[PDB]
Amino acid sequence: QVQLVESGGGLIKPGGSLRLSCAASGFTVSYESMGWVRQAPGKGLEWVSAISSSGGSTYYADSVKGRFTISRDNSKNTVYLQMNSLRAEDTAVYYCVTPERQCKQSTCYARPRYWGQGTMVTVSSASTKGPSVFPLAPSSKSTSGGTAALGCLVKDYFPEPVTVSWNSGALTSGVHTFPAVLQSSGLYSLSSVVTVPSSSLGTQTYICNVNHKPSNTKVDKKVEPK
Amino acid sequence: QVQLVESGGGLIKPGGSLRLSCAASGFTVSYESMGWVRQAPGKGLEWVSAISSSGGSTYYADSVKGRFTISRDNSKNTVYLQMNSLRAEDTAVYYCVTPERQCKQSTCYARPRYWGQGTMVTVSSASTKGPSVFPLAPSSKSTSGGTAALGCLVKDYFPEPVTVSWNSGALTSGVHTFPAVLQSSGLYSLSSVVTVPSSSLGTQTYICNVNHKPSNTKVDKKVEPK
Amino acid sequence: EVQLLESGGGLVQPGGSLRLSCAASGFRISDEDMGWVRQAPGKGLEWVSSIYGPSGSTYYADSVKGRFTISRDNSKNTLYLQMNSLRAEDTAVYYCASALEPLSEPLGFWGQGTLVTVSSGQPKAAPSVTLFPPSSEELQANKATLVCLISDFYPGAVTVAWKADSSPVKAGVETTTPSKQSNNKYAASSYLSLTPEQWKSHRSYSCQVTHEGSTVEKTVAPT
Amino acid sequence: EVQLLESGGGLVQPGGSLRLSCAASGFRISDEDMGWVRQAPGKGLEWVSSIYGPSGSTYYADSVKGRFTISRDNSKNTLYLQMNSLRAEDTAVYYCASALEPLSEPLGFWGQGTLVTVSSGQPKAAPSVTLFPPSSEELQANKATLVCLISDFYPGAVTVAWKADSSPVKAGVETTTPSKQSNNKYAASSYLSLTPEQWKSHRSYSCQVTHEGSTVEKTVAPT
Repeated sequence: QVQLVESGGGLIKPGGSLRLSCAASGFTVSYESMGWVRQAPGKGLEWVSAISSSGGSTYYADSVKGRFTISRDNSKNTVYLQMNSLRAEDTAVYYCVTPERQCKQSTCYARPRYWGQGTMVTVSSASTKGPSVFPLAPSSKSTSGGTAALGCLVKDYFPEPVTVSWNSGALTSGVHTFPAVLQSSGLYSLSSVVTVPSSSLGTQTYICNVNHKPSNTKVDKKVEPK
Repeated sequence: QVQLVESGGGLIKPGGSLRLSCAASGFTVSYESMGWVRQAPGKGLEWVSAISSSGGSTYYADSVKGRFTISRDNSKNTVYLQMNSLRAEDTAVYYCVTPERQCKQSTCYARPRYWGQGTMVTVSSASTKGPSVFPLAPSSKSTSGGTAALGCLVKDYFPEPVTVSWNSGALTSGVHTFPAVLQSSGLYSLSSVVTVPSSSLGTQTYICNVNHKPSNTKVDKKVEPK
Repeated sequence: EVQLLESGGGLVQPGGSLRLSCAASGFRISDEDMGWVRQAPGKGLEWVSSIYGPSGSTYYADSVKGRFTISRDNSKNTLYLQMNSLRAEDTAVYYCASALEPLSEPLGFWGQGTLVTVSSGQPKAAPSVTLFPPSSEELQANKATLVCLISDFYPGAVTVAWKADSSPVKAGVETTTPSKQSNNKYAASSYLSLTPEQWKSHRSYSCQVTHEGSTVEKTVAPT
Repeated sequence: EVQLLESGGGLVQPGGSLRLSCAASGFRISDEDMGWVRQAPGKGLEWVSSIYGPSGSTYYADSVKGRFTISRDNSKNTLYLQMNSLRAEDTAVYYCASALEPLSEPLGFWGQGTLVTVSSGQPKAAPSVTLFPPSSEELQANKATLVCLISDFYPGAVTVAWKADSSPVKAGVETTTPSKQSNNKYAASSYLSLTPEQWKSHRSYSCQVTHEGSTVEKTVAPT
């Protein structure tokens, strides 16, 4: 298990092109078969392409053929994955594993396995957009002890990041501003909850501060009971 | 075991191009992986290229990569093997076998196997040349019974065919004009022996008639004892 | 279609042991050279063990030889991976992987992948779950989103199930992968996109999250 | 380098049986799915049988099922093919073939291929061999060619070995594949290209042809 340096991910719109690569940094790789594995968010792993040691034999997955091209420059200890006409189905994290072959040999058993860090490829037709902030109101059930959780939903913004705070940073105890999710629209969305004493509910007023400077926009939005 | 029609062999000079193909004649092939096997004269079999069922994954042998290209039109039930920059190392008979995969399935076990007839690809830098006829003289040992075998060697002619006879077709009992051999010069060569009563040796005179009409040339050459 | 479903794995203190299972369906594990690969952030996918056909010859990474054991049970069609003397560096998501058969419909086949965690100072933790119905300001804006927020669970692995009334739901489900918190527990979100018609045409909606199999859930209704 | 050397095969009358052997070197026959393919003029290369890994599941062409048997002997590292109840259509050159491992140095591996002949009215036939030294007209023309002519042998399979004095020779050997004669026996030629220096610098040259292992040979010398 020896690491290769992986490069060439990033963001693009559908139909665009990106190139990934893995190279050896300061050493010479024992040339052998190489493959690329990707994992879409929330889904399992899948092989997208493989190339033989000499670089002459190439596999491609059916949802990938024609658009992708694997290659390698053994003089540079580098394998490439040229991706063209990218679609939203290609948004995933791509890895640089070496395949597991039918070995039958003491040379295929103890061959060095090479791995890449894993770069994110994002294919989105969206761009800069301010967020839509919705109040996640407290519930009908408020014990005069504590147990009062309110939040605010930050929907359909682009791109990362967004800074969330409560009452202009006054309130800080107990907030969980969750990581954002990418949805089928290409936009991001997250929410930020606090849990707060219920005796202050109705007397203390809570507003969450939701900055998206990529679009130069905040929202401070109340979370009052219905 | 079901036959495909194979086409596209023949002769060419080094650096040229030829295209082989196998198609289904009157039926639709259950699409699966396909490969090409060749056999150089006097040598064993070897795989030159393979292609997956969908046509997206292609193998190539190392002595073949870059110059050859396998492909398939499943709408036409046809697989192709485009061969470019042909060399003398490519002179062989090419077959259209289906590969034997790691099956693990009741579908890969009883899958229909497809075969091609086997076409000859000849890469020769030679062209029309008359033959050089050498006498294969009888031996020091002649029993007055029979046992006298003489012949004439037909060397370095191009191309096939050559017609051999003895004494202008007078002598016909016991002649074996062997099939021709292709050598590392690109030219053909064969020999034709008769075995003849030894009592006629020294009194009867034998000349073999060696026509190569492709070059418009015969030779009638004696086979006398030394 | 063939499938490889994984079971086993969990939380263990240094020195403990686990056994991962890989249920083979549609084929037998003996003719096919299976292997295990682990996934860790910044470590990519690294092969740790693989079995090579009937001869029983096995490959192990140098860091797991003498501790891990690959094995097949053909009477149960299962690939096993015994993991003894576990250390902190063994913490990763372990995937069941097969031989790669490159001329086939897909190339390789993968298991779902189960989390294996090895730590000492951190105990088990059940997740805190609160479910929010779509806000009135959002439903008045022509769209509806159910927000299920999960926090304070260890180890960092959960699976979320959404259910209209009682039938499981298919589409519009977006759940992030668990993320470490400040108290070194984990958090995760689960959103269910929804058009205002289906929200008002259903008696209830529920977000089932299970951590170590732990069905914790919440139910909301327009009423 | 791994190798697959074939033995067995020969001539048999309808109803007889044979066993072909495939000696595996550099690997074990169990992890690798081997098969047999037969070669006949106008019939190309057709797979007749193949064994699929430890499960012992086997494929047979419809024309050989119930007659042929594929088998592995791992204590001897040999792939066998028993061929019972042979018919005339079974006559072909049978090649030992392995699984195809397409990401490897070569793709597939082949045995040398032994001839299997099934006929009734034709008996065995040893070959007639006559060897001709280079003619004087040819040596005066700066080149030399030894001509070895083989005729009247059945079945149609021979292997020719050329020998300078006693050491086997490498280059300039051109031997045609056997061809059917008028009396339905077979004929073959073997030429040895030679520069006049080596012909006069050697005590003798010999052409060894073996049919059914049958060493028949001739020796010529410049003297």
